[PDB]
Amino acid sequence: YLGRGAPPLLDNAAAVYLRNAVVAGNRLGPAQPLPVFGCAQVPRRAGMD
Amino acid sequence: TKPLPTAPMAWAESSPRELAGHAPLRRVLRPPIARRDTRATRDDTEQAVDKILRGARRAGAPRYHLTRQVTLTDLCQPNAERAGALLLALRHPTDLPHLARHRAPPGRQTERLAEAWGQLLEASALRAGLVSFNFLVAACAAAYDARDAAEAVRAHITTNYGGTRAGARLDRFSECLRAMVHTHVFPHEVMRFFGGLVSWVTQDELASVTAVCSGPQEATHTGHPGRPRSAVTIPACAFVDLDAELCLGGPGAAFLYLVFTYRQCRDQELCCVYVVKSQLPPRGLEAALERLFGRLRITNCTYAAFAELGVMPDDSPRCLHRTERFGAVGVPVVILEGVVWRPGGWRACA
Amino acid sequence: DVEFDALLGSYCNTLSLVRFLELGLSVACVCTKFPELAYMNEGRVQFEV
Amino acid sequence: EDTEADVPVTYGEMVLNGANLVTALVMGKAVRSLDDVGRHLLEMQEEQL
Repeated sequence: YLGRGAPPLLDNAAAVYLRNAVVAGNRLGPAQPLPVFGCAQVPRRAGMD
Repeated sequence: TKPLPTAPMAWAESSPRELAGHAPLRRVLRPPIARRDTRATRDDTEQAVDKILRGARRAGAPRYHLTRQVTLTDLCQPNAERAGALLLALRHPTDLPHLARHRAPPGRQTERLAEAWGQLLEASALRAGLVSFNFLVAACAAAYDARDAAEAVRAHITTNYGGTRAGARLDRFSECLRAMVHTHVFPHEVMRFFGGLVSWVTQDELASVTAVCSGPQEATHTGHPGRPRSAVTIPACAFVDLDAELCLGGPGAAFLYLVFTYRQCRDQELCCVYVVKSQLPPRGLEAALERLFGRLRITNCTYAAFAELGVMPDDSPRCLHRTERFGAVGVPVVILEGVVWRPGGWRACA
Repeated sequence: DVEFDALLGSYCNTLSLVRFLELGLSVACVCTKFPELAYMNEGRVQFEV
Repeated sequence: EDTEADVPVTYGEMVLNGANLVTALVMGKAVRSLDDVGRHLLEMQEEQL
C-alpha cells in the first residue's frame, strides 16, 4: 500500500476495507494517504535500537 | 609587460592618472594641515610562488555573479550541451497535483496533472532541478512554425543526452506541459531563468552546473585557459526578431526576452518558447505581442507571458545563423554576440 | 584559442631468449647432432648385459 | 626487515619547449619527447637496425 498505481478492486467499501485492515498499526505502511504526485512516507520511529 | 605602444598601452594596464590623485595627496606634502604662512623544478614551482607574488602586489573588468547548483540529470544535461546555452530552473513538483485542483476553470480534468507527472518519474526512471533550453525545444517541437529545425533538435537529443529513451521523456515531459495548459497552472508559473553555461562537473546522475546569473558572457572564467571564451547559441525555432517584423532598422541596443505562447483547445493544446530580440522597451512590448500572437488570443483569457532576459549593449547588435554539430546532428542554431545578462520578472495578459 | 593533443610514452616488451642447455632439464639429454639425418632410415643401438 | 627507507625527492617534469612546442601551435599535437623520436627518425633512417 506504500506502492501506488495498481487497479483497485471494484467495491470501494471493499477496497477501503482491506487498506484499513492492513495499514492499520503496520510497522511500515503509510500515515497520510498517497500524494497524487510524490511518494508516501514511513512513520517516524520514536527510537531505534 | 612594458611594450612600446604607449599611447594606448598604458591605458591597457587597468595608468599615469593613478598619480593624478597620488601626487598632491600622497607624494606631497607635510599637509594634512601644516601651520600658517633541482635543475628544472624550482624555478618551475618557484615562478609559481612568484605568480602568487605577482598576483599579490596589485589586489578593466566588469563584474559577474556566478552561481552553482547541484542538479539531477533526468530532464536536462549540461554534458551534451556546450558552454553558452540557456538554462531554466524549476520549483518542487508535488505542488503540481495540488495547485491544479483549485486553479482550474469549472469543466476540466483536475486529476490530469496529478497523473501526468508520475508518468514522467516512471518514464525517466527507465526535487527542484533544472531544464536546459535545448531540451525544451524538442518537447514543444510539435507546435512551431519552423518545424524542420524542431525535428532537428529532437533528432540529436534522443541520441546525445545521458539516459535511455530520452525521446520517451520528450514525449512525456511535453505531455506534462500540454497538461499545464489544460489544468490552468501555466508553465511561466514554474519555469525560472538560470544563467548561461560556463562549466559543469559530472558524476553519477548529478551534475554541478556553473553559470552566470548576471553580467556579460564573453569573458567569464570558463575554466579552460586555452578557451576562456564562449558565445550564446539558440536553436532557430525560437528566435523571433521584432526589428524586421516592425521595420525598425534603426541602430541601438537590443533587448532579449523570453516569451511563452498558450493555446487552449479541447485536448489539442500547444506549447511554444520564443526568445525575442527587440529594440522595444518592456512598456512598449505587449502591443507587439498583440500583433503576432492574436490568432492564439481569438482561439482562446491570457494568450502569452513574457520576462526579461538581457541586453545587447551594442549600437548595432550582432546575430549569427549557423548549423552547429551537437554530437552528430546539424541543428540550425542562431548565435548571439555581445550579450549581457540581466533577468527580470514575468507578466500575465488576460 | 590554442589547444593540442598528445602522446605520452610508448612501451615495448623484449622476448626472453631461452637457451635450452641452461635448464637443469638438460641433464636428461645426451644431444649429438647429425648434419645429415633425414637421409638415414632406422638407426639402432646395442647392449650387452 | 628494516625500518628506514630511501625515497626519491623531486617529481618529474615535461615542458613543451623546443620542437615539441612549434607543433602544438601549428600542427596542434605534441609527442612527449619529440626531440629524440624526431631525431631518431633520422639517424635510424641510416645507421643501425
